[PDB]
Amino acid sequence: MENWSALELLPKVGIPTDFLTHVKTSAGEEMFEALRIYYGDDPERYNIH
Amino acid sequence: QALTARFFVPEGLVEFEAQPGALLIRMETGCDSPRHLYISLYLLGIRASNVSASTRCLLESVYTASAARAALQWLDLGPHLLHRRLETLGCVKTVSLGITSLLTCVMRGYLYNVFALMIPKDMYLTWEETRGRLQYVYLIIVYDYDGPETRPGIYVLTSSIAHWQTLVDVARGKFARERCSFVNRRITRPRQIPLCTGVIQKLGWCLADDIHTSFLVHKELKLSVVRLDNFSVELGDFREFV
Amino acid sequence: HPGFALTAVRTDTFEVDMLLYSGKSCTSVIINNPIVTKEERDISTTYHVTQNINTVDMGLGYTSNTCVAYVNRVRTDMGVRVQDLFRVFPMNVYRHDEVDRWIRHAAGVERPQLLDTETISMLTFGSMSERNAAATVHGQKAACELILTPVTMDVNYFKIPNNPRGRASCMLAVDPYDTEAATKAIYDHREADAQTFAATHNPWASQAGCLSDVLYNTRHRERLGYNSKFYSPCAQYFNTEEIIAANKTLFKTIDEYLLRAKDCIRGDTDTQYVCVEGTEQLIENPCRLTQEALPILSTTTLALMETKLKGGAGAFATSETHFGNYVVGEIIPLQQSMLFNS
Amino acid sequence: METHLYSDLAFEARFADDEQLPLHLVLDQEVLSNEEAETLRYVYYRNVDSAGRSTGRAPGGDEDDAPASDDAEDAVGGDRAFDRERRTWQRACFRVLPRPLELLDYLRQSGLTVTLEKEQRVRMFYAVFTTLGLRCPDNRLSGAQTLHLRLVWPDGSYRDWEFLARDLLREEMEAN
Amino acid sequence: DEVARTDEWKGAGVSRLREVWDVQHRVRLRVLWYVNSFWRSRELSYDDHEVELYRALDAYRARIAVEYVLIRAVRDEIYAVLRRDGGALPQRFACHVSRNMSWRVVWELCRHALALWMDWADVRSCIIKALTPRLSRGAAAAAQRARRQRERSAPKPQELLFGPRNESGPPAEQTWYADVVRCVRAQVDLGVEVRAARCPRTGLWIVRDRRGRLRRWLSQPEVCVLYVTPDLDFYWVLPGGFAVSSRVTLHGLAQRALRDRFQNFEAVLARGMHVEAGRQEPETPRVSGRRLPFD
Amino acid sequence: ANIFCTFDHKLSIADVGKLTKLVAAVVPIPQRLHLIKHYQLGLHQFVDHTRGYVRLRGLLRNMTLTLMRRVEGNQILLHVPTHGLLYTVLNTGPVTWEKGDALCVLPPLFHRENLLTLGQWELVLPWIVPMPLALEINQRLLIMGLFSLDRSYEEVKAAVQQLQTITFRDATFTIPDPVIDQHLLIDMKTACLSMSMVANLASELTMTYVRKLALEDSSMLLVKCQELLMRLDRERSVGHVSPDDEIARLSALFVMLRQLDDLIREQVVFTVCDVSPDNKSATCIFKG
Amino acid sequence: MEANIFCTFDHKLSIADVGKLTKLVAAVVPIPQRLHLIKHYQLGLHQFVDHTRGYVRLRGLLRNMTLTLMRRVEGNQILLHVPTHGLLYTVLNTGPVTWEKGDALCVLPPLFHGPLARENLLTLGQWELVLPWIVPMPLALEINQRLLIMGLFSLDRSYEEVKAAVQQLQTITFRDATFTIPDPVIDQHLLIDMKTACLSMSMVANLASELTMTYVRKLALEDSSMLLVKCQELLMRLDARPQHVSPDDEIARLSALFVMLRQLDDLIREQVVFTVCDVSPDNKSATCIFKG
Amino acid sequence: LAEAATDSILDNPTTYTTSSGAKISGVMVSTANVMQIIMSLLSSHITKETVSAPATYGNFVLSPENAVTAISYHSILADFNSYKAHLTSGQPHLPNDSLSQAGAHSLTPLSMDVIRLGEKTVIMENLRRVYKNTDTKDPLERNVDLTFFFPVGLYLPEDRGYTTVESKVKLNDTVRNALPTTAYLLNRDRAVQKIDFVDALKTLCHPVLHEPAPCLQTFTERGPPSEPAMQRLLECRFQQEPMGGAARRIPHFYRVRREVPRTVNEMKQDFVVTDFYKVGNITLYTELHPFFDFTHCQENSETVALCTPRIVIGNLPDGLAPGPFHELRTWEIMEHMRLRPPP
Repeated sequence: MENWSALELLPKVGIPTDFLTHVKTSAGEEMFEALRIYYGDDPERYNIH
Repeated sequence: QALTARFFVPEGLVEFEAQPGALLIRMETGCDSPRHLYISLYLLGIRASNVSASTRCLLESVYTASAARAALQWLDLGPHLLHRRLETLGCVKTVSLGITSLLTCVMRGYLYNVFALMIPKDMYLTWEETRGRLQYVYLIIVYDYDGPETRPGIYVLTSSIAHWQTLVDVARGKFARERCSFVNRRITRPRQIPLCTGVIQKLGWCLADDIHTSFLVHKELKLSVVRLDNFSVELGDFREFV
Repeated sequence: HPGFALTAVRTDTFEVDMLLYSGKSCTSVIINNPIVTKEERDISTTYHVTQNINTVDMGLGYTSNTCVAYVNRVRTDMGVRVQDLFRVFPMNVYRHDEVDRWIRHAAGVERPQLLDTETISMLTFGSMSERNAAATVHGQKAACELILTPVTMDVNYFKIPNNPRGRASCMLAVDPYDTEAATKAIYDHREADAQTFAATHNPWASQAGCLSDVLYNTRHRERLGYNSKFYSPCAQYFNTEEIIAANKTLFKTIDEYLLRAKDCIRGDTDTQYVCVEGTEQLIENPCRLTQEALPILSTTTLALMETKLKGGAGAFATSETHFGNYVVGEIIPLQQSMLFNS
Repeated sequence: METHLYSDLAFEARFADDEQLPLHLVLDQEVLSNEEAETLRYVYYRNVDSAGRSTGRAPGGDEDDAPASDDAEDAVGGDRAFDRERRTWQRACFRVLPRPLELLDYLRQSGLTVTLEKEQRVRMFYAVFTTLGLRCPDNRLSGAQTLHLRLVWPDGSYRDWEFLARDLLREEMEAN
Repeated sequence: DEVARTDEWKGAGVSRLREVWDVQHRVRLRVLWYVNSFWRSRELSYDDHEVELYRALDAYRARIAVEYVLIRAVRDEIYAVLRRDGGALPQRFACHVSRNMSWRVVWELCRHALALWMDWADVRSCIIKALTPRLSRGAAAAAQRARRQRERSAPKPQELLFGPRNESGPPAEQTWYADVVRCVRAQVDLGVEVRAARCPRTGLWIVRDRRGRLRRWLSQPEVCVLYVTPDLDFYWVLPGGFAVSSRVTLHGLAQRALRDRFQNFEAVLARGMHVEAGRQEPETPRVSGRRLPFD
Repeated sequence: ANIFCTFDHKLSIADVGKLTKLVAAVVPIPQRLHLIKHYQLGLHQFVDHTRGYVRLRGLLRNMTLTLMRRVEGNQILLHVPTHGLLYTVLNTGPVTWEKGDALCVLPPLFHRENLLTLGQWELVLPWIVPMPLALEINQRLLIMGLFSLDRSYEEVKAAVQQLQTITFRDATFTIPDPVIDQHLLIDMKTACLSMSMVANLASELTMTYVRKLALEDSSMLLVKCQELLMRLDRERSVGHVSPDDEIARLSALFVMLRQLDDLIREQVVFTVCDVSPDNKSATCIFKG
Repeated sequence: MEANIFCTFDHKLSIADVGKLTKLVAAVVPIPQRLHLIKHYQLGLHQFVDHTRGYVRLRGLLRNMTLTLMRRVEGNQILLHVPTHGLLYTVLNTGPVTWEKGDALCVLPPLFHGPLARENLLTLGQWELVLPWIVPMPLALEINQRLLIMGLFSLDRSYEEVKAAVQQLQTITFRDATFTIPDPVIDQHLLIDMKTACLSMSMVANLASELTMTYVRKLALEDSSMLLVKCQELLMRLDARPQHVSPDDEIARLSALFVMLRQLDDLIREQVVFTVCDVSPDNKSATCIFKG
Repeated sequence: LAEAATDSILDNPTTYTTSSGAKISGVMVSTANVMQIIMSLLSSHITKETVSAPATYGNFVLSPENAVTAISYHSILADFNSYKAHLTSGQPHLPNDSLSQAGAHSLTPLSMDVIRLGEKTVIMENLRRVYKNTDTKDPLERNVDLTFFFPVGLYLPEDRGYTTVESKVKLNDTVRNALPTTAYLLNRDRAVQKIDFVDALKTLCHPVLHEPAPCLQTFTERGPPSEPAMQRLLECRFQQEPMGGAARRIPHFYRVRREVPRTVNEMKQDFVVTDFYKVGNITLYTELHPFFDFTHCQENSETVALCTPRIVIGNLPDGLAPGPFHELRTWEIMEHMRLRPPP
């Protein structure tokens, strides 16, 4: 129930990310609580309510 | 915090009671000047039907004193009416010795920064064997009706049960003998009208690790006690149950 | 020798020193200027001071690692005393009163006791029907929760770390959240076990309704009457419900191991009692995650024990066989070296 | 025990009303098996006169004497017959002793003093103590009366036995 | 001061103890006599003439015959209908069959099966197990309701457009009881609860276990089965699914004779059940010897 | 914790002097406002000639009872007490107190200074009584209520005359009869008929309910109940019950005993550990 | 000992939960064990409720739980305060009951509300924050009377005649709101109360004097009124100078009758927990003193 | 151990570096004993340094715009001004996070021990000072527990017996040595302890073992198997024929040319010992209890579950309790009664 669209639109700071194990494994084995994974370009972020 | 009152008692009553920790009761007798006489569980143990013979004779020798005899003689008339004749005054914290003595007992309080309540051993029993964290403690009197006359039982007991109704529901469960003996007295002789089977008074709450077993000495005689090492007193009313 | 064999299970606690690694700025500590609160009386006055810490984890893997580096003492006796099954199941009796009393005397037990009523069990934190011993030079009573076993169970089963119940039940192998497949893996006996391929090495433990299963599964205990204060080593292998409940993904089960699966045991009483006051520390249990038990040095006759005490350090590791006499060697070199070298 | 005494008291309070006298019975491992005696819920009894007429009815028949209806809106006197049948059963008191015992030793452990003629002491795996009343049409008992014993369990299944009063009273009464 | 009834009751004690048997001589139980019962003070009379015993035994004969008379009635109906239709009977239960077979041997096996069933007539049987729910109070109103609702003309359109739904009378699954006889090893299965469904493909019956599994009888040449419906229709079927059908006829008994015997029980409330009507219930109390007794 | 009260009328110097004498009495008010008018103080507002004692007892139970404080000009302060704290209370009752009593409150019954009147309004304070006396006098009034219908007989006249007087440690009383003009008031009427009818209802109902209970787990205490019930039934003979009727009778038993709860329950208010040599006033711990 | 009880919540509570839990400051929530540090899973009545089991056992467990007031809800910590005897406290009601002045309040397990809303508060997982009902004395003793009378009537009755009576008995109207008694199973927890009530009724029936038995018949000889007529109809089908008179006899017999009526009344009574002062007009909250 | 820890989200690159030598990679914390052991063991790699450390905590203050969003919506978005400015200007990226905006620029030096692990420089803390004389245990002092298991009374096949230690130990010929009825263990310290079957009596005599009521209950609940081989295992018929003309009726049973199904107990007796545990043992779903037999059989053509006790130990399945084991038990009995030279 995160504001993923806001995360996409908002400005971000870049870091050299270092996952212990491959990122898709970390997401697939849910090391992180709450997730969103999409493929390609998903236009969900292009409207503001 | 604590509240205290001052009382006069003569030495003959005080003798074994002289130690700092005790529970004080008042006797009202229909006499003219000495209406109220101040007695304790140490003396009341003589008539407690649940105490063993050896301790009974120990107290019989200990309270040979003159005034204690007349005090005991007033218990003879009316077993069922005993708790009516009794009134309670809390637990004692002060002692000064003399022919006429001045002693202090608290009605509602504790001691900040030792304050124990003593119990003679056979007066003590529990309905728990793993003590709850906070123990409510009582003075209860139960009547043995199955005999040629009724004999009174005396107990001080510790329990975590705070609600009176459930408490009496379990008390009836374990004291079913006295209920049946009461009804046996009623069916046997309707001439005299018996009152309740047992009487509850609420006074106290303590923490279980602050309950000690202790050994007590007076007049070079030696009797063993159970004690509530840091006693908190909250004096309630006598309540009856059949 | 009666017509059957036994297999014992017991849990021993070790007091350990561990070393921790953490990179620079693994996490950021947020603190506030302390808050003071006041309670005052006419005899003395007391101040309560409070300060809040908020820790924000600053990495995408695991930024800190621990290992149990050193150990020197066992809080349990490493004994072989048997659990008092009468105390844990106290209400139950034999039909015939005379034979019940005969068995009570013969096996040395008190009379049966009624369980504390639900109101009492709520008001006080358990019954604790068994008291402290007068003295104990060793540690806590590591009660062995025996389970029954066929006379001819395969001897090799005991020489390597296995599940004592006789079937593979580590929920890391099963696909996550497939409760149907997991119950199949633990209970089906037409699909061989995943560890020692066969239907089962102990048919009186590994399938639903065995005496071990009804003895040590907390569900069947709940259907029965028992006291929950008494910690039992065997329960962690037979509690199907939370074994299946742990059938989650890799990182969530790691986090559950390091946070939630820890045991709590009272440190003072001789009998291992459970604890929920939170004031007592929790205990790390690798056997829970691995879902296996460790083999410990055991031998039939004093001959092999003495010939292993006779030989040089390291003989405890081996497992040896005489005509009818076996030796089970300890899988980690604990007893001879790790405890006493200190 | 306690049920026998209590029911002997209670029947005296209603001897004139019911015209029934109390009868105290014991059951063992030969009347019902262990689990049934352990889970017994109700015990019922019903009287039958020497002519085959129940006591929940007047002797002069009833409308239930009719042949079976075979209808569907009526089943067999649907509600009327069912309620009359519920009328013709009376409920008795009972107690279960779930342990093996010797009956004389149990009774002497109790307050009684059993004074039987010789040591035909008997053993049983368990005991239930039922008590029943049997009816006096006038101040007399007919030897051909029949008394029925019914036992019901929590699942609603029941067992049903019937006894004729002559065997119960064979020379208990003709000697008296 | 008064003497108490229980005290003199105890001190007087008992001296009588004897065993008695039920009339069928199947059960024994003990009768106890207390010397303080008011029975001894009453001094009432006793009479045991032979005529009364004879009458009681005749009443007992009727009480016993109440079940075997229904057995005999259904048997006689089977035979009467078997002559009525010329013995040639249609298929009524669905199973595949061969024209090239020795049907005469199955006819003789049917004769054997019905004889063996007649020998093993018993109180527990599909006819009695179907009668027992018929006697309960609900069955009158329930069957009345079923006939009334069945007797409904096709709805007028506004009834179907508006208001609470229209419904269909019967459920897709029927509830049945059956008697199964096997001749190759003399054996009869009487207390059977069984589920039945009428096939949609053909108007014939498919029979199922109370698990959903199909029954095996129609394939086995050595078995014959009897069927009864909850509305007391009736079938006797021999291998191949060919059945003889008729009413279950019970006009051979008075209402009280079967009613008093087979009246299904209804509870009266006792500790451990909810006061709300028909509510869910905990596990039974079961005062038991395996646990330390409570007060 | 304070409550202020203002008198509408004037006040002579003698009347304000008469008020200040009561500077430690137990004065109840119907309910707790911050400021109240003088009428509500005391029991005077409830003193209708048609009602009397028993209803006033329950009213006194329900009200809040306060102690008095030293007086401002035209406005009196009432101090509402707190549980477990000591206060000085004045014994307006005609009894002597001793260090250790349990004290109860009940409406006055046996009454020049009491006329603390500002015109047709009188400050009738309640009585403070040692608990055994209160229980016994409640019993005695109630028993006087029961003989009320038979006052024509000479021996019951003597029995009532003997009941009315009670003697206590250096004290004597004459309790007024609960009947006036040979008629009984409505509250006493209801109380006594309810007591009598709960007795009758118990006698009628317990016989069937002991059997209804006994079928399951009948035991010795219930057998003793049966013995006493049978003897009571036989001794009363000196010479198939429908559901809703039983519901009505069973409900009535409990509602009747609920009406009695005013006179059945006797709660404590004060317990004393001090007394003046003058015995004019005492100090007590507050309860309830 | 400790006057403040700290409750820790085991979730990452969002804005919704931390806001709606802030909305319940000074509500009463029950605590079993009365200790310093307590987890949210053993707060409220959620674990003790089980519909397959009775309302009687839920009431029995509720009487023994201790009551606390909720204050200063902060991050994952709820800070329950235990009210001290004889002080002035504010309380927030949960049930739809309306509170007057002067009324004494008792704690009862929640009932089945007339239109059955229940409004789903705090479902943080499989848990739910079930709160008890705070009810004025007349309704509490009314519902206790109803449960006891329903148990007494219900025994040995078949279901069909039971239904018509219980559908009338089960519903209680009180101050224009109506509630239903949820689960009146005949538990042994109720059998103990019924046995005590039967013994007390038998005893009061026995030792009552002849004048106490004869009063209402003497009053029917004396007077005629609607209340007396209703009593007469109650006694209808069940129906000189005393043989000896004495005052002290009456004193003793009446005192015994009082102890027995105290038992019988106590079986209906419940222990008071709050006495109210003047109330916020919207029934939302009232000021009360904590009693016992 | 050190290389496994992933690097942080961020770092102040100038904070916690050796004055001239190195950048600090991580800190290792452990009790005094372990740290002392490391200091003695890896002496060549451990050296004393002075490092630059932040002198004060980072002071984080919040914008008034964050206060307004906090009052209204109950949330913060830190460095609100930067986000607003970057969204107005159109810049994609921010220079640094909210927490790198704290703890800055106040460096003061302190001296530590360090160790070299390849590229990594790691600090070492022995937190003795923080806990001495206090009433709380060091959280690095931990309780860990393990679960152990061992057999007793287990019996090895005679068909394949062998010795690996014949030259080491030799035993008397007695049967007590032959049949392993006890086990020996070591104490908390290395001292021998013994378990007999006698020690087991406190558990093995409990009624809970001997009551199969839950066993039978869940045996019925699970339901019979639908697999065809198991299906041929299920069928079995028993009934109570009258005993009146029992003898004369015997030939009539054999007149019928119909073979009968083996019972489950009968089938269980032909599985040899080494494969009674394999999947091919059809009957295994039955074997729930050592003392009791379970089976599914038919009555009224319904399938029911039957339970019955194994009155004598001889009734146990051959695979679970073989015959040669019974011969050894008999030899043990004779040895106990000193009849081993049997008369």
